[PDB]
Amino acid sequence: NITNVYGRDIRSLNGKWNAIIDLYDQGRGMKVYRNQSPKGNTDFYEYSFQGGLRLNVPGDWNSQTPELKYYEGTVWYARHFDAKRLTHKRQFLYFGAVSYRCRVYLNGAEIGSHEGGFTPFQIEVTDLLNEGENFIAIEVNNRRTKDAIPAMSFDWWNYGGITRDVLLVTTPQTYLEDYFIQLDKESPNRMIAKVALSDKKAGEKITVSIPELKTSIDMLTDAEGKAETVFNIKKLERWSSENPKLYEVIVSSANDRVEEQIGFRNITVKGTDIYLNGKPTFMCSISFHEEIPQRMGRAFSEADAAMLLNEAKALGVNMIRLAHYPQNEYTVRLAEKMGFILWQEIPVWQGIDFTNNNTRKKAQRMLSEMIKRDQNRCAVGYWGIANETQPSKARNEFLTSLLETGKQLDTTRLYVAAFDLVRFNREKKRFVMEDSFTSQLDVVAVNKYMGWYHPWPIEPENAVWEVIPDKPLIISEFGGEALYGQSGDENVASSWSEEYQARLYRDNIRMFDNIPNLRGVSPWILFDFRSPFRFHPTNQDGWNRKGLVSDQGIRKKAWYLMREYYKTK
Amino acid sequence: QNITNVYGRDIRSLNGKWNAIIDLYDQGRGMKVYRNQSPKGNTDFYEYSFQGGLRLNVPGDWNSQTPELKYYEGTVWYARHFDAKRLTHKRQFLYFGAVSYRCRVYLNGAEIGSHEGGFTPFQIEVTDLLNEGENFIAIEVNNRRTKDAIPAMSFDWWNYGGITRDVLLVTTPQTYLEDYFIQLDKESPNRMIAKVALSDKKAGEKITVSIPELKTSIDMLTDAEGKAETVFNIKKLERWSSENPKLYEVIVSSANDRVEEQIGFRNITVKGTDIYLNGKPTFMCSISFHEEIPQRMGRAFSEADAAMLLNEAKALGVNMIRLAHYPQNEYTVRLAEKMGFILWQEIPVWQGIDFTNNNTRKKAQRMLSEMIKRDQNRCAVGYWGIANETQPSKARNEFLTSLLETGKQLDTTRLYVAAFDLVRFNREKKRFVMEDSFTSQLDVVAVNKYMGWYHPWPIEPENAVWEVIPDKPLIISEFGGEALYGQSGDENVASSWSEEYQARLYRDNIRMFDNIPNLRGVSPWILFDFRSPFRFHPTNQDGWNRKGLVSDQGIRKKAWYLMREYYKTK
Amino acid sequence: QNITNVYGRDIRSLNGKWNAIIDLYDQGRGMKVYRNQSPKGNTDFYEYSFQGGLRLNVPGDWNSQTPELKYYEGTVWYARHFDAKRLTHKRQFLYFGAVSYRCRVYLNGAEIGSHEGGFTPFQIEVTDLLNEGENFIAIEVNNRRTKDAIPAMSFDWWNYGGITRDVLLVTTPQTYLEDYFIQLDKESPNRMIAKVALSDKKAGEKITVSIPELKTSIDMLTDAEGKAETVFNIKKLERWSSENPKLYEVIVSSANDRVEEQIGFRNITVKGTDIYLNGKPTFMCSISFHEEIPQRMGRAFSEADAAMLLNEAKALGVNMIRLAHYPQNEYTVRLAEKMGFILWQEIPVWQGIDFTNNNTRKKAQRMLSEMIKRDQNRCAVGYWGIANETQPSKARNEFLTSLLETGKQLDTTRLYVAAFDLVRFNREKKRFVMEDSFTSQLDVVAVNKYMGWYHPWPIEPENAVWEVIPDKPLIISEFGGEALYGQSGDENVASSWSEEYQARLYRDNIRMFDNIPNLRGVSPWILFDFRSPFRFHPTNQDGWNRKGLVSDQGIRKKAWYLMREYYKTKF
Repeated sequence: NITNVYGRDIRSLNGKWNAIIDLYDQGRGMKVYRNQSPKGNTDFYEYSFQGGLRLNVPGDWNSQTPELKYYEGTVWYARHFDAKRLTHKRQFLYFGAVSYRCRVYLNGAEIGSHEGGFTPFQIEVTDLLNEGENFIAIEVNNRRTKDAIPAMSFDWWNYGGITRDVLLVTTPQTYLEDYFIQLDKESPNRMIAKVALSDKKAGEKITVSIPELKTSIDMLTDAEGKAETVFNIKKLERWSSENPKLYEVIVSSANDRVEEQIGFRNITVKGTDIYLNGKPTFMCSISFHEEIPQRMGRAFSEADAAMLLNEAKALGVNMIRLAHYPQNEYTVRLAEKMGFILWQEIPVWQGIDFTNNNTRKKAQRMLSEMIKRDQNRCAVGYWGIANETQPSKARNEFLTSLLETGKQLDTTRLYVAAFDLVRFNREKKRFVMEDSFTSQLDVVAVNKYMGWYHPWPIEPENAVWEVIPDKPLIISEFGGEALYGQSGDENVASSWSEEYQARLYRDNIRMFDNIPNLRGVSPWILFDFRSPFRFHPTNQDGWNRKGLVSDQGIRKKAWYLMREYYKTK
Repeated sequence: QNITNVYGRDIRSLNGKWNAIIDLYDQGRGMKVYRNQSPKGNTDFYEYSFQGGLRLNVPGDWNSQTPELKYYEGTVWYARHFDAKRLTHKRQFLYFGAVSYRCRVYLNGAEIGSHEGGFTPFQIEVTDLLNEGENFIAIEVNNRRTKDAIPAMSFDWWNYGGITRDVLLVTTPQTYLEDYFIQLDKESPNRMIAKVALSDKKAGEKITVSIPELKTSIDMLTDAEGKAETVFNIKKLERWSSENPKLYEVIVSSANDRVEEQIGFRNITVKGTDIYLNGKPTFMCSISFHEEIPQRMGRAFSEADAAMLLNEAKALGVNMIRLAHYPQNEYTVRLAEKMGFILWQEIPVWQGIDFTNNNTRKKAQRMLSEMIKRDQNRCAVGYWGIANETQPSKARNEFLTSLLETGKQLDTTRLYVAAFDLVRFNREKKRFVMEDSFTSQLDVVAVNKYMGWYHPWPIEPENAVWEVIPDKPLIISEFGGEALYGQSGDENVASSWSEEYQARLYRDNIRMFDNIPNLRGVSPWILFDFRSPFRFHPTNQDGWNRKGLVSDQGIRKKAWYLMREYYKTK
Repeated sequence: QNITNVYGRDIRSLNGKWNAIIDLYDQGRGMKVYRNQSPKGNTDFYEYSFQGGLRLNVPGDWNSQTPELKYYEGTVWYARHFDAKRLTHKRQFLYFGAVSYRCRVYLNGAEIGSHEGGFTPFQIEVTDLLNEGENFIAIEVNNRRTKDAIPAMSFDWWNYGGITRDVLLVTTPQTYLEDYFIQLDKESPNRMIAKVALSDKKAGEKITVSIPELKTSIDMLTDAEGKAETVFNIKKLERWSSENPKLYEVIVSSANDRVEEQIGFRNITVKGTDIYLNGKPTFMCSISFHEEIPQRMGRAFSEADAAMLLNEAKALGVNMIRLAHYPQNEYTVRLAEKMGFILWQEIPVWQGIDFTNNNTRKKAQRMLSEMIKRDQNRCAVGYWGIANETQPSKARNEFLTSLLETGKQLDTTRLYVAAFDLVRFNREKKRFVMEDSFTSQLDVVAVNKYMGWYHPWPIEPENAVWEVIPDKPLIISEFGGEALYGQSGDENVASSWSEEYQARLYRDNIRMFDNIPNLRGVSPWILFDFRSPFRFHPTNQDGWNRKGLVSDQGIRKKAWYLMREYYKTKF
């Protein structure tokens, strides 16, 4: 899979695609991908890709027409386009994300497939493009199954469709495939530069430039085409939230050449303190889903990133948890430019089947797609392997096999997981937790909703945690629900009132001091978002109302409290 | 198990606007939303409510009520309050004409019943479970397609979910008339079977059947199983016929119970390759329609719906109605009886079904039994259908054979049929023939062929001769082709979706029908355009199988008049 | 003006899916979308097309076809292609059964006609205007409410716009029978009338009316105006009635033209406080319904629609149907005639419109003639109604009387009626009463009164005694109250919207009908729930006037049965 796809020679295939809603999964059996028209006087075809529904690409389909809102199943996307077959350079179809599973058909024939709706994938078509007009037809499916990631239930909407850019990539016949150019784990001056080619020949040479620095390394490929060196770097200005430093890095070779803006930093841990570069940093975070609430559909563009991140800005955060799945690159790249530390996880959690090994491979596969795509993102200071799980036999293996997979790819960043297992034993009047697996981590994250799902069992001021005192602690989810505009009694949870929410936030803030290892907090969540089991007809109406901003973009009373808390660090 | 003639009992309707929650990821059951919990403390809260939100009409599909529900598959929760009086003396039941496709019924916070299969009724006794005054009922209605269901993952009609027919409160005395079967013995123009059964199993209770119009009253007594049975003879009896549809006031009575019903009487028989209605050989001028009202894109459920569907069939001139691929509601059926239509009712078994699944054989057997038992006193029915087209196989033929065994143990007065798409043209005999030995155990053999449409004409229509099961009566139960109403196109081009092509196609099949010696009925597929999720052509189909002789808007196509004229010569 | 019996001519449907453009700002005419200009080359570009997007079904209202159109008021452009042969011998017309409310028609690039009023037909001859083969027709359809229209700014039903009835191309020979009127004379049970006209204002030409079943045939010839006419005796005549609705085959021949039609024959007469039908004094067990299919939220237009509406009325036990406040479509009327419903049909004038606008009087008159013209031969139409409830004044009395004159010139076989809501309880007399001199001019007086709904009971029902117009026959043309099917409530609480309250209402009103000496007809408002934009109650109404005996979903309410049992006691 080709890294830094946006530095390459790309033609976008976004726009209006013809579509067929295929509820009974009959289109394949009818070979709709051939796009047949009646030839004679006796033949006919009960479908067509002209003059009917057209869906916007990129996007979810659910927000595009009200009939599609709850649609699960197969939708056929199709499109004509123009290619030119090339003597010299090769060509690939590239997909940012297709939710959830798909089959790609170019000119009447299956050419590839993929599963997992948040990670990119590509198919080569150098020897497949007809010259001039081509016909591309994709069957996108989002049916929930017990063996998927995520599985049958999850607290967000099952958006289907081609949810990110469709790109035609052109590369020279022997191109730079992957590279990994980042600053060493614990040391601030030692630089790694792993690079790989497309062809596998020894003796080809690879060179890494940084012209702002006065640095330029050469290396020779091995038989597998890969090159790996480690070297010293000089007047190096490390990326931070304060100044988001990104240099212009250049990789070149025989006949390929990529430019990427890349930054460098050390993030590590000893004891219960998290060190960005030199200084120990407190993580003043926020999460949000990949979703623009005002149009009730997936976020997919540069403009969408501006809106989501420019609100995280005004709230004054230094970190961002990208919810529960890898989000798109416009968001990730724009957060790196602006200064947010990033945490990015795969949608693994208790609802996954830890029995099934095919799902363990899917998990390891998705983790790798995540780590690979964003391996050069100094903003990403965390990799998440799971949200709330419970300690079991298959669980501990499953997750350890995920750190196994991940660590074989990148040990610069940290491996966190979230837990919902803080409990209140009465005898000691404090909040404990006992889970053996927590040792294998770097940071530990707790999801707890004090004064929402968990009624305060003692005064906040006095409520103290003894949860895993050895490693640092991030509260990755807390908060509660409120409908913007709804007033009510600040002592009544079910009022769904900005008053009660703001008081839930007051009580929680006063609880944070009562634990010594908190090195960050993150409210769930920045914006109200769509979830299919938020059934309350007048309070929820399909929305998880825990956001600090309502589905209409307007800040709740709790938001201004969190602004003030973050201003003081 | 099931109370016959429900609309002759002490009934109150629970129809109306029920409160509704769409439950896409099926979380409602675990949250126990059927408990109807309201917050009462300062730390309480529930993420559901059955007040202030979506309300769905009952009865009806949900698909046509809101555009978000048009393609909705999954669970929808229906709920409402109702008042009831806990009657010291009597018994009270809940009765569902149909809930599609599967459901769990909860009353006052407690599960009390379930059902699978979306076209047949079922009931739950609630005598001991009702509060006095306000009661609350929640129903988990689900329509997810599964491999083991009937139908299964794919079928040529829309997957309408909901409480599609009446919800009834039935009051009966503590010992009530549970069931009765009163029809002419077959063949026999004036012998009357009368099987009757009480609810308690008690010996020697009196039971009376009267037909005051025929000055007949007949007394009997229960056997240990509370069942009674008598044959008797009857004179000056008019027999129900498609020509004049006579029906009789019939009264069943016990010590405490009594129920009235309009029942007619007839004999339908086969001899060789002919079908005999009340002695006279008769040719079945037939049509089908789905249980659907095309102008609103929803299921049909009322007396008014019945009239609209059935008066369009009367206007065509037909004497028979094939009720699609499933039993339809009691309104449509009893209005057809009143208006003199012969009825064919089948269960949605076809090739798609999983025949290697014993529970699926049992599910088919229970559906065919619910169908037969509900309509056993409807003299208008002369054909129990057991399957649409199915390919031979050991697993299939044991299956279908077990459908015949199940029916005959309930009913022998009506004909049994199944439909077959195994008609083939070999160039050798220059004929149309069919290789299937299951046909031996059918009374009538139905065939679905679409010449000039799915299967284009190899030989000229006037030269198309048929050698299909030539020792039995043969009915073409499906044929036709598609047309968008109003669209003019070239008479010769099938893909034109023109009315003019569909007329010519119907012209040609009229020819073919004269070359078919054992042919004793035809039946266009279909009366109205209907909804189907794999008819994708954006501009000619848009979700419609345009094979109707009438448009989705209810305008008659060119081909409709040809069939009216074919049907006047009969 | 309008060719009689369009459905018995040489006709050709133009129904089916047309392409549409929603013209919110009425910028369509300014850019001449009716020319269907496609771009020529690099310079040309056009901001409109008539293929590729939205298609509206014809016939129908646009409101029920897409939710974006439910409330839409403005111009919608309908257009389509169609083929045609130019026949020099024969002539050809476009016939619109109804376009609501107003429209301009645009053949092949230029306007060719217009019409105003959305419940009655019109037509345009096109003979010398058709191309050969491809013809293009665009229709600018508009439903903006106005102060000077009939109806005007407010009315108690949905403002359905669009091409709501059939659209036909009709062929007739160059000279044809443009019109005929053939009905028994008023009062007399065996003498028939037989008027005919022709396109050519030509003397001498001969017409031959004849009805095979009664072995009776008559010849006649035209005056200089083309209009023949005679009266004649006819024998063994079976007359049309509710119990036995005899229609007859009627053939009429000219030189080059011949038309058949089912027509029956009956006598409708008022003598005293009594309505007489074929001499028989008869009580009108009536009901009304709008031209609407509730489950679909749309106008009716087809035979299927008609059968659903009329089989629900037959089930209830009625001999009469009041077709609500406007003339309805020819399918409904004609099938009602075949089933045996006496029909009352009226125009939508009532207190709302501007009686001081002589121009609006002209519209009212042109609309009453169109209604009377189209359905001249419908022996089941027993009543023309000129107005729903209106209140006395100089301009009103003038406005109404002129309509009575307009009509009585065109027809005197049927009763004329109007509705009134002026019945007050006089506390002194303890009686229900009305004074209104204009009533004397009517054959029958209709009253709208909602005792126990709009007007709470001032006296116990069995003591409600009417002395309303003691000398004319009285018909209570509207009464009733609202209920939401399924909703339980206190039978004493009218805001409960409960079937229980609406049944009590109906029992109480039934009881009052025993106390009205000149009562010769009752007629519930209404059969089905129907749409109206000021029935606002969010959970009781939701845009439904809930006064139907049958819900918007087609299920009978508890009141439906009391009226059934009431009608069985009137036979």
